Amino acid sequence: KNPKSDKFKVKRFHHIEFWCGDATNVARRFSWGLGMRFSAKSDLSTGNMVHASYLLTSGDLRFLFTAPYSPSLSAGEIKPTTTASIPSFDHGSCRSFFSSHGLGVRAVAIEVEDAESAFSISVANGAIPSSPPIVLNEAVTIAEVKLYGDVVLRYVSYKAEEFLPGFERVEDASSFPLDYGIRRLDHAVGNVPELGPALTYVAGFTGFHQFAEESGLNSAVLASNDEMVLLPINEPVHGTKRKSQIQTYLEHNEGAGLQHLALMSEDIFRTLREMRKRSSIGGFDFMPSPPPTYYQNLKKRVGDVLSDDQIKECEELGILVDRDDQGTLLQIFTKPLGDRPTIFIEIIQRVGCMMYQSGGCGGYGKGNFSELFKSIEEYE
Amino acid sequence: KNPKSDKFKVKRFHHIEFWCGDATNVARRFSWGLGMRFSAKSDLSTGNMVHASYLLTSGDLRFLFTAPYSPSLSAGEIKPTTTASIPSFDHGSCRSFFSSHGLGVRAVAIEVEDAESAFSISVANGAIPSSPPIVLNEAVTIAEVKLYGDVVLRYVSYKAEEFLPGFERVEDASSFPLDYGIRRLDHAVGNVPELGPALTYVAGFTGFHQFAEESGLNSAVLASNDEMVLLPINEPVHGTKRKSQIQTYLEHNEGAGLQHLALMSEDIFRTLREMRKRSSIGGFDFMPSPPPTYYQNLKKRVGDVLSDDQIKECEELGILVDRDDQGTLLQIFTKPLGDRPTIFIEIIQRVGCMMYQSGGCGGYGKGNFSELFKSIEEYE
Ligand SMILES: Cc1cccc(C)c1-n1c(=O)c2cc(C(=O)C3=C(O)CCCC3=O)ccc2n(C)c1=O
Ligand SMILES: Cc1cccc(C)c1-n1c(=O)c2cc(C(=O)C3=C(O)CCCC3=O)ccc2n(C)c1=O
Ligand SMILES: [Co+2]
Ligand SMILES: [Co+2]
Repeated sequence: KNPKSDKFKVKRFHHIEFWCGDATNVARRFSWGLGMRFSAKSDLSTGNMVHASYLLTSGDLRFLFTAPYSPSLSAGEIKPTTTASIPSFDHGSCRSFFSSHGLGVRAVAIEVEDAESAFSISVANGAIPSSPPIVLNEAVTIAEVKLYGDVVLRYVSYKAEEFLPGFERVEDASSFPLDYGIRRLDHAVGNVPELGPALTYVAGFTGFHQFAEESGLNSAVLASNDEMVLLPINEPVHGTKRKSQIQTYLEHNEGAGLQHLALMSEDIFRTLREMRKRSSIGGFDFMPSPPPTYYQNLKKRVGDVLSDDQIKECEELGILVDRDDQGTLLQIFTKPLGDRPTIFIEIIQRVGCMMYQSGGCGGYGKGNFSELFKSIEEYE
Repeated sequence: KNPKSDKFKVKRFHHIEFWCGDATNVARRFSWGLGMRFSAKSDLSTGNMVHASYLLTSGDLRFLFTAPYSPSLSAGEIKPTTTASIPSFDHGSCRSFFSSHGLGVRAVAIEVEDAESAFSISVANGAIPSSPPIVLNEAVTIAEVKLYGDVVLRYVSYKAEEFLPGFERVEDASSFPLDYGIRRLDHAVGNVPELGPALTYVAGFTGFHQFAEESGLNSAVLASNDEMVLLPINEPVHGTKRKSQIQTYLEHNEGAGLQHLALMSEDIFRTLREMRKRSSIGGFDFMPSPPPTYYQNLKKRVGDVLSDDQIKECEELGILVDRDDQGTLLQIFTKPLGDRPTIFIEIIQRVGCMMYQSGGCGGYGKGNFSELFKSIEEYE
């Protein structure tokens, strides 16, 4: 059941912004590791004396990396005269965020019809304001409300139907056309100490509905009207055999924040071949693969969806498979993206639910908790 | 003339430590960009609850990348019970350094016969102490004094004749044997507001001597007895046509600090081929190449050292050539390593001065200031 109760018109995920100590090194590492092209910049070379921001793209996926310059460079500016291209940016906020949490996601940005209306309606319905609507070059409006922890939900609306005003398209020489098949953000997942209050807050100001659904967590998924914006949230379950990875997250992150980004691939086998080639030469590492029994047991579970060759290729790449009543999910998880055992990435591809493909087809892999534990003891 | 006035026995450069916001992403970027292998680690997986430190090596070159964890992880520790593998590390110091300067070099480490003696003699001769000698596992002694700005000169001495106690050798699977030919640190260069006082201070506590020698700078080089540890220092020259790059450094760095690391290659043509292949896929960019007139004029200057083919290969890779009375220098400079126009890297190879090769053979490229300006107007 989908009551379609969005309190304002939401379109799709627009971008994810990481707050960094050095945006250049994180952006270059991510570009190589994920196969994303350098698409736009806002920095000293574009007149921005406040922050360095670099945009990577792969298909419709947009990753922004931002770091502060010395405040001395902009000490004469005031907000009316700022050279920042993202007017919500604040040196103190960014340094405090990075000191507290390490490298991680500051903003989950969604495109809406009217960011000023979305902001007003959100705050009227309980959202804690973070940055009020600001119109950039009479062309784009951006506004921010608190989502959880120090993560904001950023509203972006466009008059037209680039990236942001003040960003420039990087030079072709500096823009190598990397592409490992990643195409869009499927979902963005938060970790909180208490699920109930978090859900009530976010669903309260968005009108997002709950998407139709002992391993250390309880979870729920909030979804927009067409279920294309998907925001799962996890809480820990205490007193378990193995320590909850949600609680480890909260400890090392200094509280709530974004846990993982799930990136849809048009060909998860190519994406994983390309990412695994680069794991030890600057890219990303993946979690340890499941035992071979897990892949033996895939025949009974998804033998009607994947061939034996396609199953065998899942086995060499360490890909996980889950299935609901509507579709099938291929997924795999990276090791944490930086120093702390906090944020990681999920690569996914969904099969089924053809109408375009409806959102969340195949679920989120919750069935892989039981299948992994089963396969663990089976191969033992 | 070399008075050989070292006040304690100095051997060679040992390592360079970068202070980072996220050590993982900087280390992975540098590994791919420079062709250095992951060699050792000290982090949560080795019991270090204080800092994450990753060591990259290429030949004898050692780059260490360190970032702080949340202080909450080690809140119960005191210095006698610390899990830090580098006992000089301090969360506040590291966050303050990175907030002030951005990504950059905290420590220039040299190996000495006795780090405790070097520390005592240095401080007796004017060195400002930074971290007193500490013996690690009865095997290694480390001590630190201020060099310039917030950069320290780190003394390391070994009883035996790994890396540091508490570091572990990374797994083979995570240790890809990258190698683009870089073999050791040739020199490490500081930028200061006033050269005179800086030289007097450092030469005062080390006994290092001045090495035998309008473009925006004055410089001088301090050298150990065998001239294998080389520490040039630059000051700006104000009121020039083009703004001094030393003054730009000081402004964006918030004062004095390390300007560049010069890395000796055993084959600069292979190193630059490999680095330039990777510039736009996560590696390092190089400064704009000199005009073709510069390479036309190489025939008259170094036609007795480099063939026409070897000169032509300098031209395609953008390599610079200078010559003193003793040897010839091939060199090239990267663009800044991170967000700020501060630290960069020089790749060099020296030809001549065979005895082993004596230190500083061919100089530091000061002749390339005049040759570049000459070539600029010539090709105009
Ligand atoms: C990757 C890893 C590292 C260390 C410990 C553990 C438990 C894991 N880990 C996961 O985090 C994980 C996450 C999801 C997942 O994506 C997800 C959602 O997107 C929203 C609903 C809740 C949920 O589970 C699915 C399966 C998972 N599995 C199977 C897994 O093992
Ligand atoms: C790389 C760059 C970017 C923007 C502006 C400029 C001036 C430069 N730049 C250099 O920084 C540069 C540095 C050295 C050098 O290594 C060096 C030493 O190691 C110690 C003695 C002083 C000295 O000059 C030599 C030649 C150089 N040249 C030729 C050059 O153009
Ligand atoms: Co997921
Ligand atoms: Co140099």
